[PDB]
Amino acid sequence: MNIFEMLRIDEGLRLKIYKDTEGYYTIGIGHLLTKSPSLNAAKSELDKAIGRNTNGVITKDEAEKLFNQDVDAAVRGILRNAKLKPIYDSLDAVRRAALVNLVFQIGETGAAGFTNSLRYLQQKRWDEAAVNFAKSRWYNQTPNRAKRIITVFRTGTWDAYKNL
Ligand SMILES: [Cl-]
Ligand SMILES: [Cl-]
Ligand SMILES: [K+]
Repeated sequence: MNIFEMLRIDEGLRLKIYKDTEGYYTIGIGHLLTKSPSLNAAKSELDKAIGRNTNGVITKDEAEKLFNQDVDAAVRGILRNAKLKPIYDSLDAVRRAALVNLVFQIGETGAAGFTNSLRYLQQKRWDEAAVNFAKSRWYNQTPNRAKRIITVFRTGTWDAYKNL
């Protein structure tokens, strides 16, 4: 198990433009195209992203290319965010992956907004962090996924992704 396999489990893989849990145009492995309700606008972002005139459908290889970029970007951003870097540095590799996952899903801003939960993580108060994380729109809108992430933050093990 690793960040790529983990996010591949959580985001799935679709080669045609689809809408994410929030209703936004996405493709590949959770690659958000735009928040716009315009399909054309999403298609234009996709073409820009891939570098070719696509027609809304991409190859697996292309999808993975975007995904690698996305993961890398998620990590890069964590490292440039003063609210998150210290948390990230304080964690072991498995818990860091959970944090990357969260940021990939909700964005840096959204993630850095979990100030109190992050602080408990920093203090290594596992169970308390877990309880706290659940008190959020994030958890309520995507409870299955949030549960998984939370268990990883709580235990520092990949058990929750074992079997998916
Ligand atoms: Cl991009
Ligand atoms: Cl979910
Ligand atoms: K998805």
